Amino acid sequence: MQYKLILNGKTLKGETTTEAVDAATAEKVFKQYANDNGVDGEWTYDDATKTFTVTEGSHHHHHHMHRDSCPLDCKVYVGNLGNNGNKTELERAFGYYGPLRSVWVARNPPGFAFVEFEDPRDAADAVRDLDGRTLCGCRVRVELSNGEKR
Repeated sequence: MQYKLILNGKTLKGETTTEAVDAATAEKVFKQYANDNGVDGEWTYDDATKTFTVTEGSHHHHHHMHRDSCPLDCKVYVGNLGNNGNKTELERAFGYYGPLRSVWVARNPPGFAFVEFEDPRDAADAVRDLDGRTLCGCRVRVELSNGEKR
C-alpha cells in the first residue's frame, strides 16, 4: 500500500490506491480514475511514500489560483463609494454573486468597505462585473476574494 490516490472531490472523499512499475503509469491512470469521478483537485503528489492527493475542496471551501498563488486577494474590498457608501447596498450587490459571511464599511474614508465571501471565483466575477464601473451612485473601485499568501 503506497501509490495512494486520496480522493477529496465533489463526487468522492476516501482514496483508492494501486501499485505500478514507476509511480507515473500510476499517475497517468489515477488521473483517469479521478477524471471519471469528476476531479482534478490540487493534483498533489508525494515521492517519499509515492502517495497522491486530489483535494478539489481547494476550489470551493479553501482556495487557490494559477496567476500568483492567492485566490485573488485577501478578502472582499470596496472603495470610491463617496456619495453613498453603506453596508446594505453592498450586502445585496454582492448578495447576487454569492452569500456574505461578513460585511463592514467606513463613513470616513467617504465610501470604503470590506466583506467576506468564502468562494474565490464568484468573487473574481464581482471583480469582472462590479469593479471598473459605478455602484449605487459613485465612480467605484472593487477587489475580491478571501486570501491567502501575501
